[PDB]
Formats: sequence, C-alpha cells, structure tokens
Amino acid sequence: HWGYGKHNGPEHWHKDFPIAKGERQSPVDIDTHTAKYDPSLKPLSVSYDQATSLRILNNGHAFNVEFDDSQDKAVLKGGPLDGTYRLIQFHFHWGSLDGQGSEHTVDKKKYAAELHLVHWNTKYGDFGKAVQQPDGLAVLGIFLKVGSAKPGLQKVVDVLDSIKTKGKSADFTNFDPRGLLPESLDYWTYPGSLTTPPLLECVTWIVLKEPISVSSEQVLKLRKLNFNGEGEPEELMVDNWRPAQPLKNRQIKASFK
Ligand SMILES: [Zn+2]
Repeated sequence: HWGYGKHNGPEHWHKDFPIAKGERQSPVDIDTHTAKYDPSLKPLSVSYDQATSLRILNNGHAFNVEFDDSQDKAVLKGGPLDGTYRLIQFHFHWGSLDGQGSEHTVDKKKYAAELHLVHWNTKYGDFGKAVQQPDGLAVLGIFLKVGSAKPGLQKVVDVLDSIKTKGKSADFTNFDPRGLLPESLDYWTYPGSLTTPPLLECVTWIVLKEPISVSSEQVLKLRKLNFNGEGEPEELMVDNWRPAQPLKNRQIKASFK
C-alpha cells in the first residue's frame, strides 16, 4: 500500500491513483512575487470557540485529532469560501530534519512541519459526499518553524506516547485548536487537492503566511511516532510529506499586500 518509503512514496502514488498527475494537485510552491493581491477576498472567519475534540488516532501516515462535526461547533467561513465548513480533524506533516517537513513551500522554502485543519462544506451533508465535490473541503494550512515552544501544542505532543503505533487511538477531549493559530490570519488561497491518496481534487486551500514557532523538543516528540503497528519492526514516522506539484492552470491569490 501507499506510504512515504522508497518503494511506495509519492512518486509511486499515480499507479493506484492516476489523479496524482491531475490538473489541480496539492501541495504547491507559493511564489510570493507571482501571487496577486485580491481585494475582493474577505477576512477569514475562524470560529472555534465551541469546538469539541474527541479522540486522537495514529492512522499509519500521520495522527488525526478528531472533532464532533455533527453540528456547527467549529467552523471556517469567509475568505474565498461560500458557505460554512465544519472542522472534522487536524493533523501534521513533518520532517526527519528541521530543514524539511512542510508540503507547501514559500519561494521554495521548506518549513519543519505543516499543520492542516480539515473542514467540509455543510451543503454536502457529510465528509464522504463533500470530497466528491470541487468545493467540498477547505483546509487551513499553517507552517511550523523551530524556535520557541508553542504552549497550545504541548497537550498534543504529550499524548503521543500513548498512540505510538498504527491503529492506536486515545481519548482527546477538551482540546482548543485556537492555541495552534498564529497572530495574523493573512493567507494565500488556491484550488487544489487532498495531499494523501485518494488525492481528490476537492479542496480550497487557505495557507497562512505567518508560521507558528514550536520547540525542538516538541518536534523531537513527533519524530518518535511509528508508521508501523505494534509488534512490527520500527519505522519512525518522519518525512510524511508530499512534495510540491505542478501549478498548471492556477493562480494563487493573496489576502494581503
Ligand atoms: Zn495534510
């Protein structure tokens, strides 16, 4: 099956998922000089006050912090979006070294990691139906650089020992994702895809310009996770990122000058 190893990594995905070579694949490099300010974009509305986190799961490719999305409790609206998108989960992509890990790049710069807050359009009723639509998902992408610790991340990294291996989950209630946001909500936006198989072309990407800082100790804990299941040979969960894909016939818009 697909993964991030030498024999099943991103360069292989197209054989099972031909859309890997499609017209609106993600991630992409964000060329900051070519992105155009779009004054008709609205401010982003991130309403996470009533967020209900439930569980954290190691799925063998990352870990997902999952939310109750059966009501409008944590939603993303505004910006490039029409309508209301419900938060279903967040997860990260990260490197084996601080010089790599992010999926999007900025003028070819790779960050140490990248956070994806995944939301689905409520007009499609459930996530499974949403991913079959060109405007089905909105993913808020946030870069991580290594420096000072992020207090709001610590509760996440401290539970990781309990979900070290594929298929393990743990209760993860009362987590506030507002603690993972940078100060500014300035962003770039473009139409793209899921960055893991099935690579569906259903995402409006909103990538924040301001990275968050996390500590070296925090990133070290990410790198202790395992891709493998319990009782299997240890393969560290690192470099679970897809590299930049061709922009093709797309324009990246900026919310700011
Ligand atoms: Zn992701």
